[PDB]
Amino acid sequence: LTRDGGSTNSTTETFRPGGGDMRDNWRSELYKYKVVKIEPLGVAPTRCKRRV
Amino acid sequence: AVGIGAVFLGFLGAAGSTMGAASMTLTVQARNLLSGTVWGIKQLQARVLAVERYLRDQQLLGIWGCSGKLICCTNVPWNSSWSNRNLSEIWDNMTWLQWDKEISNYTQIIYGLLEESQNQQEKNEQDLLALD
Repeated sequence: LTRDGGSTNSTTETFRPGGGDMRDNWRSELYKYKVVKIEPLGVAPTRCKRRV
Repeated sequence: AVGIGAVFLGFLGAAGSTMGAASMTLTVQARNLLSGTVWGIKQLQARVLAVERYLRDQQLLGIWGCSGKLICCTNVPWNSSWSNRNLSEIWDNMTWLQWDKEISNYTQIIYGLLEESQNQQEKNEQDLLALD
């Protein structure tokens, strides 16, 4: 849908169908996935020490 | 000194013989493993398949006790319910090809045992150097 850009003090808000891009049909189905990248090798302090 | 002694064979050369004699040479079987217009895609996927396999094997060896020892020992005792063989016969009687069909059932468990053993040993020595 698409709202009409109604200025000048009117209480009704009409709506109209509008096709436009083809991208929105896929955006109706990929609204639930983001892609993330793994990162290993953290580093943290603790109480141990390497012997010679 | 040596008139005629067994020099060395190619890779998989010893593989008919017994395991005791075959364990003398491993480096030959290890070295011949890395390296020695649509067709370029087939060659490139062949090469990356090769290095993918070798890297999987290196990682799987790394997560146990021995990274690059090429011969290891560890702290998991052999349960005789798997093999039911004497010690005296295996090193002087059978080949690895003969061996693999005998130990084929009990796999994929021993690997997890090695994983847990190395993990517990690492956390215990971690606690040891923690109080050190």
